[PDB]
Amino acid sequence: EVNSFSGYLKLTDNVYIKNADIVEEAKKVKPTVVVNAANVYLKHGGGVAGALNKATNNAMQVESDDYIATNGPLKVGGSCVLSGHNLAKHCLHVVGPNVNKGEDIQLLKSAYENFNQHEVLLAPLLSAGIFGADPIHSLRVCVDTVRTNVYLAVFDKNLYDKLVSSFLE
Ligand SMILES: CC(C)[C@H](Nc1ncnc2[nH]c(Br)cc12)c1ccc2c(c1)S(=O)(=O)CCC2
Repeated sequence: EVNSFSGYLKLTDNVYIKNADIVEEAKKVKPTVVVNAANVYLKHGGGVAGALNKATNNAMQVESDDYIATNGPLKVGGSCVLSGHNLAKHCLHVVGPNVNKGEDIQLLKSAYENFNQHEVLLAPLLSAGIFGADPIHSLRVCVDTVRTNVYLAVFDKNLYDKLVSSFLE
C-alpha cells in the first residue's frame, strides 16, 4: 500500500513526526515523495543525503550528477524533483541553508515552501544536524509553512522528545 505511515504522532492537521531513520521509513512506507536534505551540487557525501544515496546503491548520485551537468546547481532554498529509485516514486532534493557555512536562516522558509508542490511527503528536519540551524526553530518553520501532508522522520530519540515537548508547550 502507498503512503503506509505507522507510529507517527500527529502535531497539526498536516504535520506528523516519528523517531525513525528516514531510510528505514522510505523502505517500510513506500512514499510517493521522499525529501533529501541536499546541497546545491547534489553531492550526497554524508548524513541524510549520503544515507539515502547508499540505500539506492549510488544510483541517486549518478542521476544527480547528470541533472547538474545539464541544469547547473540549485540555489539555497530551492529544489528539484528526480527519481525516488527503490525508496519512493520521486525524490524532492531540497537545499536548506547551512548556517555553519554562513547561509541565511531566513531561507529555511523558502526551503520548506518547496514541500507545498507535493500532496504527501516523507521528510527530514531541514537544516538540522551539521547544517547548524536550531532544530526547534526548524520544526516551527515547517509547521507554519507546509500546508500539504508531511511526515517527519527524526533519527534521534533525545531530539524527538525535545521537539514534541517544545510543540506541546
Ligand atoms: C538531526 C538528525 C538526528 C537528523 N538525522 C537523520 N534524520 C533522519 N533520518 C536519518 N537517517 C540517518 Br543515517 C540520519 C538521519 C538530521 C536532520 C537533518 C539534517 C541532518 C541530520 S545532517 O546532519 O545530515 C545535515 C542535513 C540536515
